[PDB]
Amino acid sequence: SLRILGLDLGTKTLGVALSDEMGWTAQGIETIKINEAEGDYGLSRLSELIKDYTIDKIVLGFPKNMNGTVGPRGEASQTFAKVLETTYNVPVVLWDERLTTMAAEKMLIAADVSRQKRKKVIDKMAAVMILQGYLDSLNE
Amino acid sequence: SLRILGLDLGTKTLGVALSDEMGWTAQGIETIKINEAEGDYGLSRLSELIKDYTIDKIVLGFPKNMNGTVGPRGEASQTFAKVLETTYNVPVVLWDERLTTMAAEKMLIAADVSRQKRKKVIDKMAAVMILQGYLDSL
Repeated sequence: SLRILGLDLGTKTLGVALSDEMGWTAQGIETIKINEAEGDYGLSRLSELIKDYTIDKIVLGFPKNMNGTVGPRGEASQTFAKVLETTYNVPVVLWDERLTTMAAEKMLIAADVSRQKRKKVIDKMAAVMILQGYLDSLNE
Repeated sequence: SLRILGLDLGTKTLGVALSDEMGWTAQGIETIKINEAEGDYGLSRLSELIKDYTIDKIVLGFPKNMNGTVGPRGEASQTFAKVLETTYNVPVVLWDERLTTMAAEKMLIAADVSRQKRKKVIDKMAAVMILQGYLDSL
C-alpha cells in the first residue's frame, strides 16, 4: 500500500520511520549511520529501505527558525528536502509538530529512566515522533 | 500573574495542571483523589490548591463525540465545565483534541518502561497534555 515516510536528519544519524497501513501510527524502521564530513547522507540505504514500499510523501523534521531566519541545521535540512523531492519525486513536508523533546525528557524522568538511557531514546525516536505528530495532525 | 488551569476529570481522580507564569507550558500539580459517586469532585481541594494563584481560564479534557453523541464521561465533563465556570467565574474550555497518548506510549516503550509503569505515567500526565494541547493552540 502507499505509506508516508518520516525522516530526522542529524550529523551522524538519519532516523527513519514509516506510517502503518492505516496511516494511524508511525513505526520505527532504522537509524541509518551517516556523516556529512565525507558527504554521507545515507541515501543508498534509504533507497534500499524503501524499494519494497510505495511512498507517496516524505515528512522531514525541520528545526524552528529564529523568527524568520534559517539556521545552519535548517539550511542543511532544506537542501536535504530538495534532494529527497528530486530523488523520489514525492512531495516533501517540513514539519515540527510532535511530542516535544522537553515533554519526552520530563515523562522519561517520571518513568525513572536513567540519564544515559533517556538520551539514547530521545535521539533514537526523533523520526517516529515527527511522523506520529504529522499523522496525528492529518487524522484530525 | 494570570495562569491557566488544566483539568482531567476521572471517576475517582481529578488531574490538575497549571500553566507557567508565561502562558507557554503546562506543569503537573497533583492528582486529586475524589469520588464522583458521592458528589465529591474535589472542588474543595481544588479551590485550596488555587487560592495563591489567580486563574483566568480553565482547560478541561473532553471526550470527542461520535457523530455528535457523547458517552457518560462527556455528560460528566460537559456539566463539570458549567459548574467550574459559574463557580469560579472563569471561562472553561472543553478540550476534545487527541492528546500525545500514543506518542508517549511509543517513547516509554523505547525506554524499556514496563506496562504497569507506562500506564501510571500516562494517566499521571493527562492534565498536562490537555493543557499543553490548548496552550499550543493560542
